[PDB]
Amino acid sequence: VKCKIVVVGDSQCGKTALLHVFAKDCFPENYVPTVFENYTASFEIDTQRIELSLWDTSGSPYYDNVRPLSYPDSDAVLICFDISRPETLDSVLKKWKGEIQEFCPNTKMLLVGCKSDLRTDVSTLVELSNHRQTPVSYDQGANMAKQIGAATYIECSALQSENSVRDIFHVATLACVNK
Ligand SMILES: Nc1nc2c(ncn2[C@@H]2O[C@H](COP(=O)(O)OP(=O)(O)OP(=O)(O)O)[C@@H](O)[C@H]2O)c(=O)[nH]1
Ligand SMILES: [Mg+2]
Repeated sequence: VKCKIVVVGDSQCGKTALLHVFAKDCFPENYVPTVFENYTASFEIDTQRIELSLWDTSGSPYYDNVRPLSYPDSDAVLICFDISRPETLDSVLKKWKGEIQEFCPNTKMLLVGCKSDLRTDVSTLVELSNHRQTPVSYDQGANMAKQIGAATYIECSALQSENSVRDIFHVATLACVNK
């Protein structure tokens, strides 16, 4: 019936677009750095009505001081990274895991790779090669999920696949109700 899900990850990794496509099927036209947002409503998940409380947060270190205020009583935490920026994956390991482990010790964390569509975007690929990098590979992400002890690994593209975004929240809900 009710599940609280909080989304965290580095700035610009895709959190807000992920949440807006799910909650309104509306991809955000312009980018605005997030501080906090909450959207609480009844969603039809397959059949069953489930009341989700969705929390958006800041990826910026400058809000580290208040970010944890959103964590109490979370049923699932979606730790997100940007598939087009491998440094955001390192953050899941060096910062996000520790922060969730410290404030939501008993919560299920899902590792969510965002912007999967950028894996085939030439501009992205050229800029990454110029720094001797490639996008995070599927296997790289999955390996990071085992590394941090995440309940699962999943990927999406809020920009190009509404279904991929639906799948994120369906699995996050599953994580919630399985307890
Ligand atoms: N190609 C692509 N770009 C995306 C996708 N999702 C988001 N973006 C873009 O990446 C930028 C950041 O997306 P947001 O969802 O606002 O980032 P955030 O993680 O919410 O950022 P903070 O609020 O600063 O933590 C925006 O310009 C988006 O339009 C995606 O699935 N594909
Ligand atoms: Mg945001």
